[PDB]
Amino acid sequence: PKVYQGVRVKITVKELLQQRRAHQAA
Amino acid sequence: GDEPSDLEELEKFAKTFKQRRIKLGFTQGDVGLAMGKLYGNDFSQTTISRFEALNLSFKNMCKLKPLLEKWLNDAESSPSDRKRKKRTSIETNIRLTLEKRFQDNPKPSSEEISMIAEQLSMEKEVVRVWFCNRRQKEKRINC
DNA sequence: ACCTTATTTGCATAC
DNA sequence: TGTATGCAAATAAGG
Repeated sequence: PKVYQGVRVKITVKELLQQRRAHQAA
Repeated sequence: GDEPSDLEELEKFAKTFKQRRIKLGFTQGDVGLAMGKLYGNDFSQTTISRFEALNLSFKNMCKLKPLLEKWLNDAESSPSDRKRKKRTSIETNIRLTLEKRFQDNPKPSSEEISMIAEQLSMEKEVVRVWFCNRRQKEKRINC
């Protein structure tokens, strides 16, 4: 199992934009 | 209280900033140096990349955009118109010694951190934070 | 002061 | 060569 060792940005603007696009098309 | 319009403003500005950066002949690394020399807001190529790809948080992106837009408007307007610590490099030999200390005891006292920093010719604060981050990593990878 | 949890941020390097 | 990204140093915010 390859586990990510370091810290990550948990929620990006990219994901938020995809998620708005998921909710609008709803 | 989320605002859809703010996300659009960031998406648009990201796309137009990249467009206009390129048209001005600036690499991502160039933007980051220009903002240091000119404004004191030194920033890495990494951070410009993340900003243009929208791979920062909403709060971090919102805080950077005005600093980026200011740079861009000046660079395009030429008609006669304190600082973060450098990221300390920890070489593999030093990391391996610290790792061994961590496996011995993952929470050295303040006196023990002092001994370590002296042993390894490092600043007490860097060794202190190394152990803090290493304890956090241990929680992250064994979640 | 100095830990915690949380997040920004840049080396170093792979494409 | 520039760009994207894994690992993590540095910082933010609370106790």
